[PDB]
Amino acid sequence: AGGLEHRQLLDLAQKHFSGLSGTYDEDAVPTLSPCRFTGSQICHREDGL
Amino acid sequence: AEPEHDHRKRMGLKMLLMMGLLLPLVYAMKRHKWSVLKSRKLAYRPPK
Ligand SMILES: CCCCCCCCCCCCCCCC(=O)OC[C@H](COP(=O)(O)OCCN)OC(=O)CCCCCCCCCCCCCCC
Repeated sequence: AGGLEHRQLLDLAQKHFSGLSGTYDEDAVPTLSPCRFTGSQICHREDGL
Repeated sequence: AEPEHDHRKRMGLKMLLMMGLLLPLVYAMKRHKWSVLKSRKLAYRPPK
Protein backbone atom coordinates (compact mmCIF):
# COMPACT_ATOMS: atom_id res chain seq x y z
CA ALA A 1 0.00 0.00 0.00
CA GLY A 2 1.29 3.43 -0.96
CA GLY A 3 2.75 5.06 -4.06
CA LEU A 4 3.31 2.11 -6.37
CA GLU A 5 1.88 0.54 -9.50
CA HIS A 6 0.32 -2.92 -9.10
CA ARG A 7 2.29 -3.93 -12.20
CA GLN A 8 5.69 -3.56 -10.53
CA LEU A 9 4.57 -5.46 -7.44
CA LEU A 10 3.53 -8.39 -9.65
CA ASP A 11 6.87 -8.24 -11.49
CA LEU A 12 8.80 -8.30 -8.22
CA ALA A 13 6.57 -11.18 -7.10
CA GLN A 14 7.35 -13.35 -10.14
CA LYS A 15 10.98 -12.24 -9.75
CA HIS A 16 11.59 -13.01 -6.07
CA PHE A 17 8.76 -15.44 -5.15
CA SER A 18 8.53 -17.73 -8.18
CA GLY A 19 11.20 -19.80 -6.42
CA LEU A 20 8.62 -21.04 -3.89
CA SER A 21 7.00 -24.44 -3.42
CA GLY A 22 3.37 -24.25 -4.52
CA THR A 23 2.96 -28.06 -4.60
CA TYR A 24 1.59 -29.28 -1.28
CA ASP A 25 2.49 -32.66 0.19
CA GLU A 26 0.45 -35.68 -0.86
CA ASP A 27 -1.86 -35.58 2.20
CA ALA A 28 -0.08 -33.16 4.58
CA VAL A 29 -2.24 -30.11 3.75
CA PRO A 30 -3.13 -28.68 7.19
CA THR A 31 -6.84 -28.19 7.84
CA LEU A 32 -8.17 -26.24 10.82
CA SER A 33 -10.49 -28.33 12.99
CA PRO A 34 -13.36 -26.42 14.64
CA CYS A 35 -12.57 -25.42 18.22
CA ARG A 36 -15.08 -26.35 20.93
CA PHE A 37 -16.16 -23.38 23.02
CA THR A 38 -16.73 -24.20 26.70
CA GLY A 39 -18.73 -22.20 29.21
CA SER A 40 -16.28 -22.14 32.11
CA GLN A 41 -14.38 -19.92 34.54
CA ILE A 42 -10.76 -19.49 35.65
CA CYS A 43 -9.93 -17.41 38.75
CA HIS A 44 -6.30 -16.63 39.61
CA ARG A 45 -6.78 -15.10 43.05
CA GLU A 46 -3.78 -12.92 43.90
CA ASP A 47 -4.53 -10.27 46.54
CA GLY A 48 -0.98 -8.89 46.39
CA LEU A 49 -1.97 -7.05 43.19
CA ALA B 1 -63.98 -42.30 65.61
CA GLU B 2 -62.19 -41.49 62.31
CA PRO B 3 -64.64 -40.47 59.55
CA GLU B 4 -61.75 -38.92 57.56
CA HIS B 5 -60.13 -42.40 57.23
CA ASP B 6 -60.91 -43.00 53.55
CA HIS B 7 -60.18 -39.44 52.41
CA ARG B 8 -56.86 -39.31 54.26
CA LYS B 9 -55.71 -42.54 52.59
CA ARG B 10 -56.54 -41.09 49.15
CA MET B 11 -54.55 -37.96 50.00
CA GLY B 12 -51.71 -40.12 51.31
CA LEU B 13 -51.50 -41.84 47.93
CA LYS B 14 -51.35 -38.51 46.10
CA MET B 15 -48.71 -37.25 48.55
CA LEU B 16 -46.46 -40.26 47.92
CA LEU B 17 -46.76 -39.95 44.13
CA MET B 18 -46.00 -36.21 44.07
CA MET B 19 -43.06 -36.69 46.43
CA GLY B 20 -41.80 -39.47 44.18
CA LEU B 21 -41.79 -36.88 41.41
CA LEU B 22 -40.68 -33.77 43.32
CA LEU B 23 -37.91 -35.34 45.40
CA PRO B 24 -35.72 -36.44 42.46
CA LEU B 25 -36.47 -33.27 40.45
CA VAL B 26 -35.63 -30.93 43.33
CA TYR B 27 -32.62 -33.11 44.09
CA ALA B 28 -31.64 -32.65 40.43
CA MET B 29 -31.94 -28.85 40.73
CA LYS B 30 -29.65 -28.91 43.77
CA ARG B 31 -26.97 -30.97 42.01
CA HIS B 32 -27.30 -28.89 38.82
CA LYS B 33 -26.36 -25.67 40.60
CA TRP B 34 -23.81 -27.34 42.87
CA SER B 35 -22.03 -29.06 39.95
CA VAL B 36 -20.06 -25.82 39.35
CA LEU B 37 -18.44 -26.41 42.74
CA LYS B 38 -18.34 -30.20 42.88
CA SER B 39 -16.15 -30.41 39.74
CA ARG B 40 -14.06 -27.30 40.40
CA LYS B 41 -10.30 -27.88 40.38
CA LEU B 42 -7.71 -26.01 42.47
CA ALA B 43 -4.01 -25.36 41.88
CA TYR B 44 -1.43 -23.61 44.07
CA ARG B 45 1.40 -21.79 42.25
CA PRO B 46 3.37 -19.67 44.74
CA PRO B 47 6.45 -17.74 43.59
CA LYS B 48 9.78 -19.32 44.49
C1 LIG C 1 -53.45 -19.26 53.45
C2 LIG C 1 -52.83 -20.60 53.03
C3 LIG C 1 -51.75 -21.05 54.04
C4 LIG C 1 -51.08 -22.37 53.60
C5 LIG C 1 -49.90 -22.74 54.52
C6 LIG C 1 -49.39 -24.16 54.21
C7 LIG C 1 -48.04 -24.45 54.93
C8 LIG C 1 -47.21 -25.50 54.15
C9 LIG C 1 -47.71 -26.92 54.45
C10 LIG C 1 -47.17 -27.93 53.42
C11 LIG C 1 -48.26 -28.95 53.07
C12 LIG C 1 -47.76 -29.95 52.04
C13 LIG C 1 -48.83 -30.25 50.97
C14 LIG C 1 -50.15 -30.84 51.54
C15 LIG C 1 -50.86 -31.64 50.42
C16 LIG C 1 -52.32 -31.92 50.71
O1 LIG C 1 -52.78 -32.12 51.82
O2 LIG C 1 -53.13 -31.92 49.59
C17 LIG C 1 -53.85 -33.11 49.25
C18 LIG C 1 -54.06 -33.18 47.69
C19 LIG C 1 -55.33 -33.96 47.33
O3 LIG C 1 -56.46 -33.41 47.97
P1 LIG C 1 -57.90 -34.17 47.45
O4 LIG C 1 -57.64 -35.64 47.44
O5 LIG C 1 -59.00 -33.48 48.21
O6 LIG C 1 -58.11 -33.80 45.81
C20 LIG C 1 -57.83 -32.43 45.61
C21 LIG C 1 -58.98 -31.78 44.87
N1 LIG C 1 -58.64 -31.67 43.45
O7 LIG C 1 -52.91 -33.75 47.00
C22 LIG C 1 -51.65 -33.64 47.53
O8 LIG C 1 -51.31 -34.35 48.46
C23 LIG C 1 -50.74 -32.62 46.88
C24 LIG C 1 -49.42 -32.55 47.68
C25 LIG C 1 -48.27 -33.21 46.94
C26 LIG C 1 -47.16 -33.75 47.89
C27 LIG C 1 -46.54 -32.65 48.74
C28 LIG C 1 -45.60 -31.75 47.95
C29 LIG C 1 -45.15 -30.59 48.84
C30 LIG C 1 -44.91 -29.31 48.02
C31 LIG C 1 -44.80 -28.11 48.96
C32 LIG C 1 -45.73 -26.96 48.56
C33 LIG C 1 -46.13 -26.20 49.83
C34 LIG C 1 -46.91 -24.93 49.50
C35 LIG C 1 -46.69 -23.86 50.59
C36 LIG C 1 -47.98 -23.08 50.85
C37 LIG C 1 -47.76 -22.03 51.92
